[PDB]
Amino acid sequence: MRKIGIIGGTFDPPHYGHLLIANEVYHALNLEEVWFLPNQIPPHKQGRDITSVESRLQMLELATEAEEHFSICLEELSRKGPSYTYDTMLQLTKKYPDVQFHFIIGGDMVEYLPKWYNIEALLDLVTFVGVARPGYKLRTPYPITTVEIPEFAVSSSLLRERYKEKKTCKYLLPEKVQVYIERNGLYES
Amino acid sequence: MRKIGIIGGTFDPPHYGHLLIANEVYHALNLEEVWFLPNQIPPHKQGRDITSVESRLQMLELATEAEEHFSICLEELSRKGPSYTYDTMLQLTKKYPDVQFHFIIGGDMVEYLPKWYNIEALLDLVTFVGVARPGYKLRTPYPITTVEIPEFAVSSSLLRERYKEKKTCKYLLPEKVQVYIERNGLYES
Ligand SMILES: O=C(O)c1ccc[n+]([C@@H]2O[C@H](COP(=O)([O-])O)[C@@H](O)[C@H]2O)c1
Ligand SMILES: [Mg+2]
Ligand SMILES: [Mg+2]
Repeated sequence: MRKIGIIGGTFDPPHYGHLLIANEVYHALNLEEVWFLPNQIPPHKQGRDITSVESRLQMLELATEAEEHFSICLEELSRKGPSYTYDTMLQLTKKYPDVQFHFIIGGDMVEYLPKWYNIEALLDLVTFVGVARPGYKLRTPYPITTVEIPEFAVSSSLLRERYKEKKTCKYLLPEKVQVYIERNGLYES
Repeated sequence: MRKIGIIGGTFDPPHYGHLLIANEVYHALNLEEVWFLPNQIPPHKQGRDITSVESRLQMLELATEAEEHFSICLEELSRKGPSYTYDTMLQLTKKYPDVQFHFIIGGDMVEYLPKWYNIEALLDLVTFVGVARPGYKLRTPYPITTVEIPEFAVSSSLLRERYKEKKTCKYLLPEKVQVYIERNGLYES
């Protein structure tokens, strides 16, 4: 069974925290590759001006085009939302029976796991990987592999606020992506 | 009074943690510049496999060129050995009495300020800026400015360890600095 890591999120926008995490785990547990899985736009969000899935995908290709081992997984975008990880992993496990999936999660998300949908049944479908700062320890009743990393506390939401507020975004996300964001007016048009 | 930031460290090697913090604080508190204050090495350690003050400055030069607002301060390097921040700031407070420096530190260090040599006298020479990830609160007995930043937990010590064990260093520090390290064979000596 080949080992593949998957990092899910809105990727609105994708950033160095996503890349760093992927790289870190890729090497730490020696994975064949890491797939970036964008989730579907959940209901009741089109009430303001929201980034289309199309742009999130373009920014995601910009961010990962330089890595052969980083791919985009459209499984969740191929269906309606919200995107429950359990439903998703159930389809990916059926599509790739020879793969052991490692679902990568940021240390700050670990506590929220008991609230995920069918998380216990989801535990049979994959192996969770919680990422944490060197020396810190993730707490959870669930079996989870930990990978210590120079964790980068950047997120898509903070980047959205920064752009809306004409704040700095230096070092926060790939250059080819900030270009795409300004050229197209995202979060600050 | 012009506001100036100071970031101290071995810068052995300088990395993205340093640059991210500088830019974040430079903006958050509207500073005119940020100065990188490298530590002087103990006199008796200039062989085995320890980087020279020489190799450190060139690396730091690489990491800061393209930033007009980032410059190197050599005040501590003008002494035969390591000297306390209090002694260094007291000297700078005098050479530039028209400046109110902002000594910047990682949030995880704030806890130990009480053990700093002359911490008390020092607190009246500079204004401390504790850096913190969003959410995390900075617990301290002192009247310190806190700036919320998407913290990057990379350190020189973690990097020196990565190169020694041929591990990945991606996204952790500038390419110009990485090129220099591998070519001159530092750490991986
Ligand atoms: O399955 C769930 O009920 C569930 C609830 C919250 C978050 N997640 C997972 O968390 C991943 C990244 O975090 P987030 O907050 O963008 O959803 C996302 O891709 C989902 O797979 C999953
Ligand atoms: Mg700016
Ligand atoms: Mg590698």
